[PDB]
Amino acid sequence: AIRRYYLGAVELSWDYRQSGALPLGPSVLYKKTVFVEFTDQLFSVARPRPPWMGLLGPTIQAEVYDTVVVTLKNMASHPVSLHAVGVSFWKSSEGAEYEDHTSQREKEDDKVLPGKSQTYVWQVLKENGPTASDPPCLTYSYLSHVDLVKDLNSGLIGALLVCREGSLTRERTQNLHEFVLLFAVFDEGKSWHSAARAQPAMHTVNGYVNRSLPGLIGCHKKSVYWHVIGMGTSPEVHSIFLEGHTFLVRHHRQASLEISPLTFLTAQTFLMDLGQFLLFCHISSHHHGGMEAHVRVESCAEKHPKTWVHYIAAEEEDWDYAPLVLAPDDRSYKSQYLNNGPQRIGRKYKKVRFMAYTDETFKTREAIQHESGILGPLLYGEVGDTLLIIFKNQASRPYNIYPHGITDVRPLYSRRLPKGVKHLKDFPILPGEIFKYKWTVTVEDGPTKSDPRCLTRYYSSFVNMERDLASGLIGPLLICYKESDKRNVILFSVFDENRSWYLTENIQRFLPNPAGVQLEDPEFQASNIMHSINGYVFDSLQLSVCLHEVAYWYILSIGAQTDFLSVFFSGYTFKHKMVYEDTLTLFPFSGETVFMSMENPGLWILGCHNSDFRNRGMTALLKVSSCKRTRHYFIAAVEQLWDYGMSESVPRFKKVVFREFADGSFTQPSYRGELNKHLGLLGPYIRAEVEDNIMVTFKNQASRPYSFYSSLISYPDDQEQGAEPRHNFVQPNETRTYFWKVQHHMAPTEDEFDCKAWAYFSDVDLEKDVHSGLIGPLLICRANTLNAAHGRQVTVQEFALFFTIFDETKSWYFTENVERNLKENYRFHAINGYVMDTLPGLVMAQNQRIRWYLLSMGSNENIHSIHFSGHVFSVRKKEEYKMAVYNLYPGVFETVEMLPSKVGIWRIECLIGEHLQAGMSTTFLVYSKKCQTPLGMASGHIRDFQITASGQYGQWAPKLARLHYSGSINAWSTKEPFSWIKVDLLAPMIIHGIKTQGARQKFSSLYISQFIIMYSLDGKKWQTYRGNSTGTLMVFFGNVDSSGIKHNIFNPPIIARYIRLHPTHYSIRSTLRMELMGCDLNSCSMPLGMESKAISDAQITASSYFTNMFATWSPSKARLHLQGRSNAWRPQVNNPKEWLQVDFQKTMKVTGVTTQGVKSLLTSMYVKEFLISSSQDGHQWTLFFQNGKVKVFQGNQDSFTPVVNSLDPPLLTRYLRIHPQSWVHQIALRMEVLGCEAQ
Amino acid sequence: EVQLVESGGGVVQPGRSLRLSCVDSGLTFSSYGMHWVRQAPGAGLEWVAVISYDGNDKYYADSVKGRFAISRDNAKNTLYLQMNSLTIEDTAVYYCAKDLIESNIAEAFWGQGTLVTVSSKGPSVFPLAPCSRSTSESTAALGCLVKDYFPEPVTVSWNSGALTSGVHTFPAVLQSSGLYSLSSVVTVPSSSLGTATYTCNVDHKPSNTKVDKRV
Amino acid sequence: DIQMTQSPSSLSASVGDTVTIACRASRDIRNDLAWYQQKPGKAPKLLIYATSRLQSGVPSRFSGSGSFTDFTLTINSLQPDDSATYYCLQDSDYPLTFGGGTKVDIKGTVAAPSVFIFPPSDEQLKSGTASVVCLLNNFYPREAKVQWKVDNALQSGNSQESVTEQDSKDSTYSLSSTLTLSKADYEKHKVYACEVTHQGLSSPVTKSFNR
Ligand SMILES: *[C@@H]1O[C@H](CO)[C@@H](O[C@@H]2O[C@H](CO)[C@@H](O)[C@H](O)[C@H]2NC(C)=O)[C@H](O)[C@H]1NC(C)=O
Ligand SMILES: *[C@@H]1O[C@H](CO)[C@@H](O[C@@H]2O[C@H](CO)[C@@H](O)[C@H](O)[C@H]2NC(C)=O)[C@H](O)[C@H]1NC(C)=O
Repeated sequence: AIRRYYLGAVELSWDYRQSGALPLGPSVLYKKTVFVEFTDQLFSVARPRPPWMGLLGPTIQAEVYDTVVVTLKNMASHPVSLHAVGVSFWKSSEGAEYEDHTSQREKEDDKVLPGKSQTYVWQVLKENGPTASDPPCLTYSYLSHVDLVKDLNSGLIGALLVCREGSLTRERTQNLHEFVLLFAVFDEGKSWHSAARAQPAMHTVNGYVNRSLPGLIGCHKKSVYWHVIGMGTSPEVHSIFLEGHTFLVRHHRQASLEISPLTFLTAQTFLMDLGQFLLFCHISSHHHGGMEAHVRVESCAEKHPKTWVHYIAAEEEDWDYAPLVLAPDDRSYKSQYLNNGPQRIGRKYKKVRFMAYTDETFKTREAIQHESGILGPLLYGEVGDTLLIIFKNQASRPYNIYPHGITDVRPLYSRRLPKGVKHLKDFPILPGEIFKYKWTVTVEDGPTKSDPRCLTRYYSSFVNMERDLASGLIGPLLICYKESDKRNVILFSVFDENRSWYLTENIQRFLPNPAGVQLEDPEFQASNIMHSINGYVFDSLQLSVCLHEVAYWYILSIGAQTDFLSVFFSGYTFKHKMVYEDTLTLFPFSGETVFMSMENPGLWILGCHNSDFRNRGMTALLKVSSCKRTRHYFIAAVEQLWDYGMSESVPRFKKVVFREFADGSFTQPSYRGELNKHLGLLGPYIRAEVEDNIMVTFKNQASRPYSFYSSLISYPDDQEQGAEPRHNFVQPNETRTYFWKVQHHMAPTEDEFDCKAWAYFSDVDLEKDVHSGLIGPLLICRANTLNAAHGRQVTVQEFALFFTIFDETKSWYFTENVERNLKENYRFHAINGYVMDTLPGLVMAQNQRIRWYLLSMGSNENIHSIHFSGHVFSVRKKEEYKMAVYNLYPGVFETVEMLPSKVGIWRIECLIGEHLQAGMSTTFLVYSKKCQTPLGMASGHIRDFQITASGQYGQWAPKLARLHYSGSINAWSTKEPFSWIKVDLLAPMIIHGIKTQGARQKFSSLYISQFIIMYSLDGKKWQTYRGNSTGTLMVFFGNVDSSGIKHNIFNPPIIARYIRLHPTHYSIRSTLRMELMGCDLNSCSMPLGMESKAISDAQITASSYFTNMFATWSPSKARLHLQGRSNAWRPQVNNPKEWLQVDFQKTMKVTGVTTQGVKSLLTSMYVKEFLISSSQDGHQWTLFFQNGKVKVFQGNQDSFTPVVNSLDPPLLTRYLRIHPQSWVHQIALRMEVLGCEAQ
Repeated sequence: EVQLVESGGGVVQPGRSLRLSCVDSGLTFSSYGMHWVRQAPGAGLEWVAVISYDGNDKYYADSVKGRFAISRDNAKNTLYLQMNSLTIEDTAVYYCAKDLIESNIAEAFWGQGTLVTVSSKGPSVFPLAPCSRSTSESTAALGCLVKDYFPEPVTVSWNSGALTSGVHTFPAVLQSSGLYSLSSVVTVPSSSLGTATYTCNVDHKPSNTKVDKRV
Repeated sequence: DIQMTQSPSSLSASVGDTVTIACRASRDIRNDLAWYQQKPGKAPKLLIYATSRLQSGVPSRFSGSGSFTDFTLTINSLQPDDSATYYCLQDSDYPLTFGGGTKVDIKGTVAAPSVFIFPPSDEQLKSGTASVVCLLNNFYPREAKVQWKVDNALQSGNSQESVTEQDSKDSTYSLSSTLTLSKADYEKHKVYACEVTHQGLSSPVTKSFNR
């Protein structure tokens, strides 16, 4: 099914309200950009634009094994292009070139002359599409990336749909009809027209603002399959949520209301309700974010009660939120706010709260029990049950309650209330009145023949959140049977007292003379709101469990918190979704079933570990209490004073990161390379499986003492006679082994991925020292597949990557950057350590299963959707599945498996502006091993003076060291033991193999016994080949005799255009016989199976040939490097008209063609002038016409040396031929097939 | 490096032939380690020219000596000298040597050899005391007639009333045509000569000499 | 086509001198030629490496140089050890010719030759052979051929020359010449006389004795 689908891009002047650059007031006026498409080929006749279209994403639904073509027409002023996600293409629109400085390979991207189509021709196949067990239809997206500032001012995102067919058989007629949800961000400050500022940044959804956005529909209870996609490329965020229904998949019930600032989710919604649905934002100012929408109605189509009645009450309870005082200790500037001043009120705050109370005495305030306040009541009920809750408000100000998740509520007695209110939203509650709510659970509480053991739901009030959060109204809901008593679940309730009414009474209750605050200062409003964790801090919350009980762990949270929170319990690894992980972030409205086992106690000081909290002196201590030879591992730390650069960025930056070492003394670091590029400016890469401890004797040399934290310290109750804490703070020159035993339960099922990845950090200074650079990852596997001592496994290649923010203020080294011998300098962005598109080293096998460990930590602005461009990665959930949805999350780290069938350079995406503006591209390269060819020196393409060395002597040249050359001078003699010869490759191509031979002088068979290859890229960053494992230093064995030729391959290839070889071990004399063997990343210089003489002779055609009675000199007979009588090719006569046609059956770009002479009769032949043609239909003739005379190259030095007509520039069209003009004695040409089958 | 030791015999006798060889201890040789040469003072290297050059060829300009058949190959150097006809042509200070290739201690070790002469008829000694009139010639040339002594290891004894020193040396006199020249002449007073006759105490039982006294 | 000779063959001069020996080549050759030092009774051993780089540890007396066709061996310390045979030899395959050998001769003291007459022994008569040795005392130079006349006929070439060290006190050499002659000519003349002819003697003297 060929899809003729076209696209266009234009700019409009519209405000999306109907039906010199200064703000104007009501609805203002601006210019907004939108895509417009013409289905027909008239470009002038367009179907009318509906008032509900706006910026709604143009979908492109596709089918497997079907070709799709997309075009675009330029109606703007600047060139743009389209960028794809997860689709294999051929770089025609990638938009990010590299260090070539060559002619127009793909330099048409930012070049769009008026018009042009520039079709892409995508291809979907079995690997490109879903499988049977995969979801019925997945989703993609597309966005331009060639233009940075224009896209940040346009934000014109598109959507894609790719999956199998199914519209041919009997399918439900609910698919397509063009429904999709997107989000956008508006700004035009740096537009082409462009215009102190007074211009804020706002967002728009589906291209409609202020009520002009329809789309909210209700219909029958049909399983509609609609996905929601969204992305953010700008700083700051906004609250967005949905009310209608939760996201339910298959037979596992998930009630997740996952509506995040950024979301790429493939799921469906269930449209059970008939009516209106609402999206709300947590912003007080209604002018900002006014996307309220009314209802548009259309039709999509045409377990027993038992007595569980309990009493629920409400009463106030005053609590001192800081029972412990630590004011005298003024060690870390903490006591600046502890001294009375403009805004010091105190700690006694009174407000009516909600919690259970068994009895109904109500004479005075009695003191309830410790650790059981501030929490809400537990509620247990059944389907269709009756239950009465007594509700009361101490203050005259009305509070109200409204259940969540419960839809079946009918008016009492009468269907319509005669009063002036016809809904349950505003029902007055007298301070002491009695009122109940009729609830009835739906029928999907118990599925067919599978009554669930237990499930997770929870409710609260959803009527007066602008005020409910000021009063702390939360109620737990336990809903299931025996398969509890201890109820001390941690909660986040931040006290918003500015909205609380009792503050206005506190004003005179606490301050007799408020003349010094004026009550109009915003700083008191900002300070008044204090952060609390379940109402108890300063060593006041505890918990304790043990083994062999029928009970599960439960943890809940309510509140969006305006940011992200990171809380967890070190030491105990909870099971979240059958995956074992330590550090889980806190996202609002989430609830799961979990159980944690009590295995090891241990007291270590720690906090809530948030970026901005834990500063108040909160510990939240758990205190669970009770009811073969190993591999030496070392971690070091050193500072490298290395500024990143001066051109395209004295100031100097020293960074200290975790390393790996060999022994206690700082003599040998065991420096490695290739496969262990992971270090960079990151931590070390540790391979460990089981039973081997890490006796890391961490000790710094550096210049100042600091500390190291394993993040998995597993010790028994050591330090007896009192549980004193760990001092840590490793000073230089000390011995302290941090060593712990890996656990067997931290290894997944064999059918699952066998190796799991975690990380470690330093707990003392996350933002002072860890953000200075000391962050280190770790890796733990299971079983034993890394056999032998060093593990030549060649199954999976393993790297990892990390994101963070580096600032100069975080480092300690501000004032001494002078070597101690406007304000743009304040804004630095950390990308793996190095910037300016020059971080290579991610080399990987072309065709093999490869496992990756995504990792990312740090602040808020260091997590975002990142994936390798143009690939397909997925994770197996106990079955074969294929989904490419996995992004960066704090702490949540898992393993992914993928294999790229294609080759070439790719690019790391950047979906955040502040980092794409830094100039980040940590690209990677992949090779093909099949290449075997000398790459410039054995055949003498290189020039003379481009090779230089120390000293030169008459009648001695080392260049003669080419292959199969001997006789007199075949080396260069020098008394000094070692030597160095530098040859440049003129380009950074791939290097695979190295070969050598021995020479003969006098009566000796000279050679080189052993040597090592070393290389670099610019002569200032020297590094050698330290791959293949099997020992840190390996010695390369040389030849054993004069005629010894061998073949060897480097498993990690060498990436360099320069190379210097240092023969340390030499045979008597400084023998110099070097032969470089190489290739390019294309790998398109091999015969296409034509070596087989069994191939058909009718597959090769021509104009004419040697035709006579003895016509056996066929053109295909003249094959390169074949022994035989008269084995050459001669035309019918001495005419230039004869060509050498070949079987094409596809369009190809020429790379190189070789031609040889014939070895018969011993006569030299050579060719001076010739020509090369090109045709597509046998009519036209267009070639590489340059600078007057067509580019001509001269070859055929003798009758025997072959020459390859490597045609770098594109000689297009489906016909390449040659015509020999110059000739000696008689025409006799020998040829060979070259190239590949691709594109 | 590698030491060279000879394994064979050097005494020639017409009627039979033997085999000559030289063997190293470690085969750190190549396929071109073959040459032969001996001593010729103030002359060539055989007597006017070298035995062979050209690496592995027995030929210089004429008279191709292909008769020098080579047994075994590669890491061993050997060639047989025809003792049936060359005879005096095969008498010199032999060396087993080859130009080494590592050149780090000594480029060319050398053999030692020994004094070699042709096998003549039976020798003997028979001196007669020169008359007083002969001594009255104002000189006294006393030389013990040492010529082709058998066995080769022999010691010259001097007894004339005074033990001279430094005249009983071992000079490397060049070989004559089937004879080795050797003579020790020392000036002694006439009075000491007449005390007793000087007798060359060669280790030869059947030798007999009479004493003639003249006054 | 390499044909080289060696010049000179003998020399003697004063002290504190500095001379150079060279060999004429045929055409273009390399600097790597051979130089073995052989004193009278020592195995010829090389002292200069490749004639291009002086070997470490070798004394400063020997210093070789030269390339292409010319070669120069410079001496820096003079000793009477001048008795040493050199050989200009090239390392190559094509037909080459080396030097002739430079064996110097030792000078002595001018003295009147001492007459000596050793009568033939009776063992020569009783054994049927003829071995008459008539050694001359105080003779100079080494080019001194003992003359035997039969019927006023000269006999030249029949006497070999011996080359050895000059005696410190006697200044004589080891001369052992044995005239291989038939018994018929030996017994034809009853009395053989050994006459001494040099510049200081005019007429031979022949006197009889008892056999
Ligand atoms: C009614 O319409 C106009 C647009 O025609 C709204 O103006 C913008 O509304 C967005 C909504 O998020 C704000 O972010 C912008 O700041 C508004 N622009 C200006 C100049 O105020 C207008 O606010 C809408 N009215 C309400 C109450 O939202
Ligand atoms: C041992 O401790 C010292 C300081 O406590 C570390 O620093 C060394 O200090 C000495 C003192 O004179 C210097 O001589 C060394 O040069 C210093 N070392 C370095 C690397 O500069 C020292 O590093 C510690 N030893 C080890 C092995 O860590």
